[PDB]
Amino acid sequence: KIRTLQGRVVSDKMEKSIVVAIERFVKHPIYGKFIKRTTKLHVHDENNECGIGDVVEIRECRPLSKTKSWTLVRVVEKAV
Amino acid sequence: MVTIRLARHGAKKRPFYQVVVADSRNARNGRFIERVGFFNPIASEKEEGTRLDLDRIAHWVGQGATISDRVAALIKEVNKAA
Amino acid sequence: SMQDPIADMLTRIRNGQAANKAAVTMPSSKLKVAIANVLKEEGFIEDFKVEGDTKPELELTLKYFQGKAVVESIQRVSRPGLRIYKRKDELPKVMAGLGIAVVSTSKGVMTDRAARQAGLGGEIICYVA
Amino acid sequence: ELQEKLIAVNRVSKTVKGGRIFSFTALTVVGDGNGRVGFGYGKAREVPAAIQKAMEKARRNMINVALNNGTLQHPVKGVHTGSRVFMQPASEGTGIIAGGAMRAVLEVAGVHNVLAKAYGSTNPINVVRATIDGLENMNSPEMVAAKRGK
Amino acid sequence: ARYLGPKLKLSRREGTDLFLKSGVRAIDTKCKIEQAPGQHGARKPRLSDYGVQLREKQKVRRIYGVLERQFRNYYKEAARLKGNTGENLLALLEGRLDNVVYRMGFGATRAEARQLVSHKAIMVNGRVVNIASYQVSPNDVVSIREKAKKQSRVKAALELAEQREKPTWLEVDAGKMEGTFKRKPERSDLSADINEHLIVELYSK
Amino acid sequence: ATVNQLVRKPRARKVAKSNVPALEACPQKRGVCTRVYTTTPKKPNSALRKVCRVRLTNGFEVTSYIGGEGHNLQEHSVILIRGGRVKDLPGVRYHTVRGALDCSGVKDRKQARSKYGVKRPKA
RNA sequence: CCCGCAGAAGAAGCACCGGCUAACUCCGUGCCAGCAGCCGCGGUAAUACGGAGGGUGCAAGCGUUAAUCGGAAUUACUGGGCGUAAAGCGCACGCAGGCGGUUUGUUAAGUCAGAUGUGAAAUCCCCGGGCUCAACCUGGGAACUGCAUCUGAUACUGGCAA
RNA sequence: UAGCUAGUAGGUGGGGUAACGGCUCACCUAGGCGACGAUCCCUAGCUGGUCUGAGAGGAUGACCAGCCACACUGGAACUGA
Ligand SMILES: [Mg+2]
Ligand SMILES: [Mg+2]
Ligand SMILES: [Mg+2]
Ligand SMILES: [Mg+2]
Ligand SMILES: [Mg+2]
Ligand SMILES: [Mg+2]
Ligand SMILES: [Mg+2]
Ligand SMILES: [Mg+2]
Ligand SMILES: [Mg+2]
Ligand SMILES: [Mg+2]
Ligand SMILES: [Mg+2]
Ligand SMILES: [Mg+2]
Ligand SMILES: [Mg+2]
Ligand SMILES: [Mg+2]
Ligand SMILES: [Mg+2]
Ligand SMILES: [Mg+2]
Ligand SMILES: [Mg+2]
Ligand SMILES: [Mg+2]
Ligand SMILES: [Mg+2]
Repeated sequence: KIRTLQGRVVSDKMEKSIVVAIERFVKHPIYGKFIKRTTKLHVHDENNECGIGDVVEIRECRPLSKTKSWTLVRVVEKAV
Repeated sequence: MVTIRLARHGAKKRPFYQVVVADSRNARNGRFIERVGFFNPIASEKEEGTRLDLDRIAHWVGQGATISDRVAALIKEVNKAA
Repeated sequence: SMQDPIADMLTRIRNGQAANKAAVTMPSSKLKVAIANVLKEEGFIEDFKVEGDTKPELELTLKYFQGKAVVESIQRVSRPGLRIYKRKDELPKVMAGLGIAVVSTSKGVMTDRAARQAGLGGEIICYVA
Repeated sequence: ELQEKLIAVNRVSKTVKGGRIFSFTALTVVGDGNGRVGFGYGKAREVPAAIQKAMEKARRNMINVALNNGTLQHPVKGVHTGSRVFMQPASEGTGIIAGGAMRAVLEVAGVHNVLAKAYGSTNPINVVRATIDGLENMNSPEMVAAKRGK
Repeated sequence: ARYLGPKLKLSRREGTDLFLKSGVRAIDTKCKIEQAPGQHGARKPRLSDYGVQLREKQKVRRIYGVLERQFRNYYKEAARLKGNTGENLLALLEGRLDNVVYRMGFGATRAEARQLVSHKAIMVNGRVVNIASYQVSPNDVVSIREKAKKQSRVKAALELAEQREKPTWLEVDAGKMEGTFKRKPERSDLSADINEHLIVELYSK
Repeated sequence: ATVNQLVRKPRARKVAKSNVPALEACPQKRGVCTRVYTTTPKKPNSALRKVCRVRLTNGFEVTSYIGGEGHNLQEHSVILIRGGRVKDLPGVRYHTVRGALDCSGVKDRKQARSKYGVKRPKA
């Protein structure tokens, strides 16, 4: 592939309007402590299947909707 | 059309040109793509004064680019090989 | 509340030392051990010992040179609140070279003298001179 | 190679039935030029008496510090009362740059090329003192091996 | 630019001879050096560390006839140039043409030797250099221009030039009135009575 | 203290009020003399200090000191003023540039003439 | 840029000198006039006011004002504090958040390694070269301590499992 | 300033653009954003860099170069690569 992320779902409840979280860890550029900088992404999944709390793999595509430039590639786990 | 020309980074009454490839419509001493030589018109008999990366130049020229009256002149003066 | 064991080591030492105390004990752990090693190997203590199976138990023998203790200063450097990670070119060298810095790399818990040689970096656990 | 120099001379007041009775205080530092340095204080109703009464105190009261040629081996911190001092090896170019008053002890001491700064109060009597104990605590660029090796 | 005032007044305050009347006589007197740079000149200045630090550099400055601006820059340079700031200072200070002119004995005083430069009557490796601070360097060769060669001043000049210690890093002639800067003067040449690390300290805080 | 703490609320650098609202950092400003006073100074001192209130080109109305010995300065005089308090006259935070606009230079000054705007007397 | 010509001829001023801070005397004045960055000078011997002579510092600039950083470890990440000096919420419970004993497996996000691309030129710096020097101009390096992809390493942290 | 949001968030089809696209429309879903700071208020061109500082930092964005934006103020398109 050309790059790809994962992250838990967080919201399935909309006609392919799936949203995915992506927690990271980063050095605070001033006080060293590592802290959690989350990223939410509006990703397309056809035939709605990824479920709230599913981990999922994601790739970056052309603009689907205003807001959507990512599609899913796979799934990973369920029933959290 | 992209062109090779003399950008002039001299100094009042002591000019010293940076010869350069660029978008012909850009300012003389402005946005360029790469430097491909220099031409010191004071240079003097001493030594250096017209270093010129012929390899890239005539690759841009083939690539499509074109050349100043005063640049091509430095080339049929630099001779080319010896 | 016992949220940083390594500090408790560094300090059970530091204290027990300043209390010219020969021995010292504490609950153990792979991580404690790997350090006790470097402390022995680099020779800031005589030798360690873990006595038990259910509830393991590090035991450290403190060195004393002249009247003084051998460990002039043992200080945490990374910690839960604020963690540290230097690369290789940026690893610290304590007392200009004298004494040393414990550092955990992907290839085990070594000194800065070591990691520098190993050519890699890690989390600088603590300083000791 | 006697080498000595006073750092700060000051006046003080005692106050009695009859008024204020003043006096002076010198603070001095003597060093041999190859380690070995001490400071002396000493106070007296008049200045020359006190600056001299001081010089002596220093001749006794004299520590010695493990140099490393012209410089310190590693960096060191010193801290007496309100003064927190810090000085550093410095692969000499010139060096000897420091807070005149701890430049005093540093040159007689024989260090030839260090950088220092004094934090907290620059109260002379406590810097020249914080630095001494500083150099003092410093240790054997070799006989850490003494400690270890073993 | 150039100081321009009474010359001895300086030597008196700086406490030492600065060779500003460099000419004929020696070991002053015929002046009054020391005990009165002014109306209270006698009085002893129990002076501070800042005082002494100030006067040393001031001394070195009154010596080569240089003003604060240039001098401050000389320091700035020395500091940059590798190896001991205080020395390079002196090096730079000596590489001065006007100085290398006087040193080779073409001029009684450093001043005279300088006026010489200013008056296009001097020539590094051939061509005329009429600016005092021209940096002279190894192998360079300075020579009085034929035009005004063996003229009043420069005779006497090259004369009592041998009365002086006579340098080392250079090689006079006196016939062809030319001289060759063999090497950048070592620390050990010159000085003793000048204490760099003071004028270093001065410009160091 | 804590790294969390500092992370949540970073350290902030005390920003510095001026001591001389000669508005926007200005080397000096022009103004017109509202009053030409002379009040007396504070505690230790005792005198009759010459001052003036000036409406400034920029709206501010402020009292400024008139340096020197003596001055023809009156209501409607057009003056220039620079930073410089006068600790003695509390609430006086500016000085009047003697020798500017309509402000005379001190008469007969020989020393320090550039302050107290006086021209080199004919040698 | 070069040559001749005349005559030293056309070319020195500004701040300061009580302490911090290099530089001291007299006279005038007398809590007045006035000085003053901070401390503080002025009521009869004022090195602090004003003039003078002297001196110190700069010098075609010199001082004053304004302005940023510095020293200020005086917002302390590097690098600080809270009993009596500024500072522990009157007390407790507790959501979020932060942190979390110990063992094995797995994960490889943090973390570490390497490779590659990228990080415009100028600037800064190092060695040079060109203008009488210098400023200035300029060849070439170095540096851009960053970012991204891939591949690795798994001690430590995070996830997962028991 | 603690809630903000109806083309709003998404889907389906037509239209549309040099092009992907709520870009537009019609219908369907009831979504979307937010205490890791939305919304609202205030200030502001950004950068290379500049000055300072041992550094870390602090301050700054003239002159040179790069990007953006504006051309009396608000609005609109036409021509044309
Ligand atoms: Mg005692
Ligand atoms: Mg000049
Ligand atoms: Mg003095
Ligand atoms: Mg005055
Ligand atoms: Mg009197
Ligand atoms: Mg600071
Ligand atoms: Mg404090
Ligand atoms: Mg209190
Ligand atoms: Mg309480
Ligand atoms: Mg643990
Ligand atoms: Mg660059
Ligand atoms: Mg040159
Ligand atoms: Mg784990
Ligand atoms: Mg459609
Ligand atoms: Mg604006
Ligand atoms: Mg600092
Ligand atoms: Mg312009
Ligand atoms: Mg319009
Ligand atoms: Mg069209």
